[PDB]
Amino acid sequence: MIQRTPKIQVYSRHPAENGKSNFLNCYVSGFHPSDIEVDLLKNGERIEKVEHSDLSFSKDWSFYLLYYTEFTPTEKDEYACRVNHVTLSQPKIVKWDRDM
Amino acid sequence: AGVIQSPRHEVTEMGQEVTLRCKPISGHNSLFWYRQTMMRGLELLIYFNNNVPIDDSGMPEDRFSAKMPNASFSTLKIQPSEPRDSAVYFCASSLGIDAIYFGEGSWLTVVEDLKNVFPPEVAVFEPSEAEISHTQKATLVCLATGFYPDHVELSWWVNGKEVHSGVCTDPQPLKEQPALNDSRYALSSRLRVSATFWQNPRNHFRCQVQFYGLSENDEWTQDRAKPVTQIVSAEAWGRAD
Amino acid sequence: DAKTTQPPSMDCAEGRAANLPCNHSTISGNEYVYWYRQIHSQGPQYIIHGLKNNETNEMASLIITEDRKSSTLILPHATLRDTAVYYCIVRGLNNAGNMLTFGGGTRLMVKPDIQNPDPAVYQLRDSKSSDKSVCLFTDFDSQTNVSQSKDSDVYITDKCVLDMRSMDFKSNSAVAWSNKSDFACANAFNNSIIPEDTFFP
Amino acid sequence: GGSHSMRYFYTSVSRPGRGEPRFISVGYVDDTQFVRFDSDAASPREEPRAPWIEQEGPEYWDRNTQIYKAQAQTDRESLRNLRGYYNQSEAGSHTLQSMYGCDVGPDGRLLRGHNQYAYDGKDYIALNEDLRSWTAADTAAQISQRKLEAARVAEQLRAYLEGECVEWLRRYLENGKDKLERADPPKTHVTHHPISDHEATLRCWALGFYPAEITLTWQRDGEDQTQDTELVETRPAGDRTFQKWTAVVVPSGEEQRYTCHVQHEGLPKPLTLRWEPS
Amino acid sequence: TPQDLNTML
Repeated sequence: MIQRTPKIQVYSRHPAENGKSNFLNCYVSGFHPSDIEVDLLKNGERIEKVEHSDLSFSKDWSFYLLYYTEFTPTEKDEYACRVNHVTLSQPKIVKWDRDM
Repeated sequence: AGVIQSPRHEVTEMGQEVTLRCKPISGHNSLFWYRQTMMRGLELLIYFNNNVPIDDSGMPEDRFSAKMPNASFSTLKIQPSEPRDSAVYFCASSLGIDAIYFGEGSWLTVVEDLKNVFPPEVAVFEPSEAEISHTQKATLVCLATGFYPDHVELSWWVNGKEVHSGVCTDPQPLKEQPALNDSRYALSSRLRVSATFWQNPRNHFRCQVQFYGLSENDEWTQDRAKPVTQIVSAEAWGRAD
Repeated sequence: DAKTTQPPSMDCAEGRAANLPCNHSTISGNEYVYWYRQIHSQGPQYIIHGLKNNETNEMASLIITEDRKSSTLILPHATLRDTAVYYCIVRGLNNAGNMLTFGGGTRLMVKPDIQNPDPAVYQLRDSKSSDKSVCLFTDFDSQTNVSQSKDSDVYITDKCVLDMRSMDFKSNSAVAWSNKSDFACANAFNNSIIPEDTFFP
Repeated sequence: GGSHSMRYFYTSVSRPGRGEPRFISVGYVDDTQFVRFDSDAASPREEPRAPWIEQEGPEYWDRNTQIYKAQAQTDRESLRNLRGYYNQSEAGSHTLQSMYGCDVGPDGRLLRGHNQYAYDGKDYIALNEDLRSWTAADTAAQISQRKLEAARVAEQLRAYLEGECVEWLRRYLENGKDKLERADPPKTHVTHHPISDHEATLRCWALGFYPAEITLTWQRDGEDQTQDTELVETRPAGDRTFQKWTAVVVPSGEEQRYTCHVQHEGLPKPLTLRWEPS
Repeated sequence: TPQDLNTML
């Protein structure tokens, strides 16, 4: 009946080119139970029309979700993903690192 | 035990709420309600599996509601009953993909008016002495007449004990006035015994008709006795004559 | 939906095997063949079922052809209690097909062995001394057909088979009556129901 | 391999103090999702999530919608039953997951069937490989096992897995031929990130591949190096392709000592590559 | 296509 903490990756659909349209993804995986809060942020502000994949899970029963939005990376804009889950004493904030 | 159904007989005036109850076989997880009429034979009304209604496409679009609140009880209800709802409603159940087993059914006659209900008259017709001389057997014939609706069960009682050997009862009652909607029913039965058994004046023969009609707790304003569920009998003693 | 077809009626001699055919050319692989029967004012009664192999039980044996497109229910020794409507039903292994859908079935009539036919028509008097009477056509052989009357005032029962265990004796019978003044037992069933060698006392 | 698989994943989450649980179903062919159902919707219906399934007529959608709704109410029953088996209270939220389906070969013939259940994230009960028997995790699961055995559910499941599952999977594979028989090889490349005046990170990237199965390995002097390596989980790009990378920390020079090896279906032969600097 | 069953535990 034990619980599993989410793994978080924040990444672009394509290699980031500043000024070119792209997709920003926050992939949460490996967590249990399924109630989870996931937001994409631009310079600390919630991005509005964020979408997510349908709830699914892995062979070890842990869930995964892709949250995604269209965006245009720039030199200085800071994008991050905020995740809250029952396994977290503080919500995690994972910054987007275009090299990762 | 098998599938339990109640009431077995219901004769009720149109406009009432009708409730039929079913208990599936213990441990069975699927339950079906079927209706049987002359026109269409057996028809599935609803199928539950694991308490969840799976198929209710056969349910009438109005006045009919089926429920399964727990794994060992289900109801079929008819909100205002109408005479066209008259039929036999069968409950069946099954344990998974084992065989489906049926209950004994609830026979519902929804009647236009309680004043239409009549208990039978019963008459026993003594064996013909021509038959006695020709075959050394003696056939008694019971006739139940003038009853409505057609919920009757005929039995023969010799010297106080119910008999089965040597009995043949009509499977269905016939109509006395086959055209009219007023029509009562009639039913016949035969009991055939040895001539020597009939010729003993010590032997007592009784034809008994159980009639399902009104409840003692039904309203009644007519002069004649309330035509309640009741037994009507006719009798005859043997004769050395 | 119903996938089976059967002959609407069939007759069988008491003590003889009853072979009840059934076609189900569109049967699927996940679908069993079930056989039920219904007497009169009784709930359907499970008889037998099978998938691919032929099957037997206390009541019947079930033969399913190799291509599964037809089958036969076999009552190896029909008794009078076997007279009933027999339904052949396909039942699938999921929710779309888990219920039974009843078709026309086969009305099976088990004809008793009448070794010594003695057809006669007798008049029976009411015991209550009401001067009422009935007419009884009896002891005829099982190949006799009792037709109804076209007169709504004359009542004629279907044929009824009586098993008199006190003498291990079986007999057919039909009852007629009518308030009509010209009604008499001489003419009660003379309605082409009786052959000329019927006994009229 | 030239084989294929179809899978349904059900999640039911009970809601204490309230009404019906939340029920969600998703269906996949291999690593491509094609349907979904969500009890939370206004009027819930099975919905297409891939182009090649929109061809199905409304009989398909009505039938599957009804299947999901019946499953949702049944899962509600199962959740309160399991709460009873474990003597848990009415206050907490609990989860019942189901996953089932079929693996077939290049010939379209069945290789394996699956139907298993988890409760609160833990293996609860599973249909064995013979498709005729069950493996229970604990004694509560054995209560469930006796129910499933009495009702002969294993034979129903074997019918589905040898029947509708394989037939509909073959239909799907033919209808989405281009999208499901494809194997997109990974576009691959190495990057360099100096972390000190002698330390660096050497990252091998696989992008745009399908299906998700892939293996990346770091080899120091052609010899399996598995020491201070970082390997992230394979992740969805969102365009139905996948991404993965693996990193190794490396001192001073000697970057050319290290090689990344990429094994994937769509590749004719495995790929070996090193940091090509500029 | 999903299994046309509503199995209960």
